[PDB]
Amino acid sequence: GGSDGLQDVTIMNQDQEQIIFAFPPVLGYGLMYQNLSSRLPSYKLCAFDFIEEEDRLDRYADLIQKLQPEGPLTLFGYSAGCSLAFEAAKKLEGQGRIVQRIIMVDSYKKQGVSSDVEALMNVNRDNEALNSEAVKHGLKQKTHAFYSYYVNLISTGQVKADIDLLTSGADFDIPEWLASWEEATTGAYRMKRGFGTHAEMLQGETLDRNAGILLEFLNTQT
Amino acid sequence: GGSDGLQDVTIMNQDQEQIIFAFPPVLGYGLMYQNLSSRLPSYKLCAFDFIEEEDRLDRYADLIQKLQPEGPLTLFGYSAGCSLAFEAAKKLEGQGRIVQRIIMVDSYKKQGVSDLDGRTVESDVEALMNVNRDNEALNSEAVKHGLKQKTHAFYSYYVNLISTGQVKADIDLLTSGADFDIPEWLASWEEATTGAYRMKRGFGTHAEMLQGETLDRNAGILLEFLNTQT
Repeated sequence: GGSDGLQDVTIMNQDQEQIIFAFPPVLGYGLMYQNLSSRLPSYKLCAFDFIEEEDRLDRYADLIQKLQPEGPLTLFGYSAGCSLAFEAAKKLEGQGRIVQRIIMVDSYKKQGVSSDVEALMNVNRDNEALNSEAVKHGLKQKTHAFYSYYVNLISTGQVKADIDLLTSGADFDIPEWLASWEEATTGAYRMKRGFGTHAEMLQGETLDRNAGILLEFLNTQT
Repeated sequence: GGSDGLQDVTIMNQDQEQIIFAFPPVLGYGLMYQNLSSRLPSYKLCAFDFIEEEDRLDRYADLIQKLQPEGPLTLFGYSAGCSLAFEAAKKLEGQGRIVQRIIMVDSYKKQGVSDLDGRTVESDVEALMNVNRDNEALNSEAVKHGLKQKTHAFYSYYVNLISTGQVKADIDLLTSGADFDIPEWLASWEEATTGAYRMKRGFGTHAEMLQGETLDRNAGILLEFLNTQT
């Protein structure tokens, strides 16, 4: 608390009812999903920034409990945000919440300590959004912190939530320190090939193409 | 069809409206799905036998067009039947039909000729007929009179098959509870479809998935696949 409870989160499409909790790419800022939000008009997006503190999972769970206290949860991630979303899902399920699904955009499960940081940094070298006073101050440190978290992370266990993965239009060979999400869920693991290279999937013209597939994932039911 | 237009098909849950076209396990007889049919009461199963002739794909296409002239198609396969379903789906989409989805049960895409190590088709066939030596579906002089020949033909087909291309249909895969490392001559169905590829871990070993109590649990997942809308 103190200054505000909505610390580290940006709400988009605020008049919608269905909520998606989105974890940021490696740069660390949820504002990077502003354009994606315009392509998911029927969904309210609670876009998180990367929380650097060691108890970040407790903080995210607390924010989610406040933003959507009841009902099944839908999480989303892109880049390093995919691993963070997986870790947040385990945290939430361990608290007794039901996570219906996690939507992942072209990133895999961390299997060992030992990458798209420079590409993403190059993309937004001169991005107005990340130029505000609030961001400029902590941008360098937040990106470094998220990068450090990702490289050292080793994700274990499973979630019950279904996992949907939108893969890049380009070919990719899974590294030894990475793995598919197949064994990471006792639910259904679904994937569909999208458009563009990893670093451009949620921006420009490829975004329009990819948003359509993300809506297919979201509009799925049994 | 000759004197029997439905010689290579067995219809189950005949009073139902929604149809599932099912391709048989390597033994080659659709009747082996009788137990499964009781767990999918809302679907009419048109279970095919393995057609030994080289124009089998055209024959399957003809039968499906006859059994369901219009509307999206749903195909199903288990074991080697998964490969046949994929090959049949390609044929069907080529004819303008819409294949909504293909449900696969613990089997992968052929990427090359199967490596039988120090074994032979002959010995593997004898074994495949032993794993199911006690199965009521394999009774009757009908199946017994040609079980060997049909299993040999289907296994030979499977071993030498190399599947290429893609389908637009979504592909759902139910995997067995037993661990497994995909061999060099096999591949996941990921690149085989321009649609969505979905998989879920099921129960039991490969050979016990569609029988006994294991069937009861796995059927629940298959129903999840079938009841999917978007």
